[PDB]
Order: sequence, then C-alpha cells, then structure tokens
Amino acid sequence: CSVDIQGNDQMQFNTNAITVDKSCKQFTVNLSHPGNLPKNVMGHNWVLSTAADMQGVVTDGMASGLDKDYLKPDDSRVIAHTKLIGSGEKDSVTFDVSKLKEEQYMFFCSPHQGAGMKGTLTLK
Ligand SMILES: [Cu+]
Repeated sequence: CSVDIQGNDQMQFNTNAITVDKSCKQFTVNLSHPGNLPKNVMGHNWVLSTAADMQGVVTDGMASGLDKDYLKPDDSRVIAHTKLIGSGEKDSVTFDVSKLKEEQYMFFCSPHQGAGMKGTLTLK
C-alpha cells in the first residue's frame, strides 16, 4: 500500500503508472530527488487529481509560485500532495483510498507537468 518514487534532474519521475490495490485503506507515496540541484532550481512535488482537473491544478499552481509550493492554496481539486523537494530531500504523503473511485486519475509534479512530469494512478 505504498510506492517509492524518484524525481530527477531531468524532470522525470521513475514511474509513470501507479496501481493502488483495492484492499488498501490508506496509500502512501514516498518521494525523493536524486540529483544535485536545489528546490529553487529543480524542485519536485507529487500531486494527485482527476484527469479532468489536472490542467487547472497545474496552471493555478504554477501561477501561485515557489513560495506556495506551486499549488493554489486550499485547492479542492488536489486529492493528495507532497511538499516541494530539492535534491537529497524526501517527503511522504498518505491519503485515504476511500477518496478514489474504482475514474481517470493523474499524478504529476506541478511545476514540471508541462515538461511531461506526470503519470496515471488507478485503484485496482
Ligand atoms: Cu518537478
């Protein structure tokens, strides 16, 4: 009921598809950042929304800027998210699987989603 994910200096995650087992009550994402760049140059987060909400979350998040971890404050469309991390840092988020429907979900790094830093998540 957990997955470890890396975001690197090339704006790539090392998975682009997450499967959450139907039997999980909670699911945890452990994000880390190989590389040698600080959070204010190449920072990554991990953000989950419906496929339909992704573009708006990214647009509004990018506009909110670095000091808001590139997320619109209190954004109702964000199902779960980590903080923004730089190289050698790590952050984990846990969420209730009850928040998912057996729907199209996307995960992404908000500042680098437009550069392709995204993938799918499905409750299976
Ligand atoms: Cu990123």
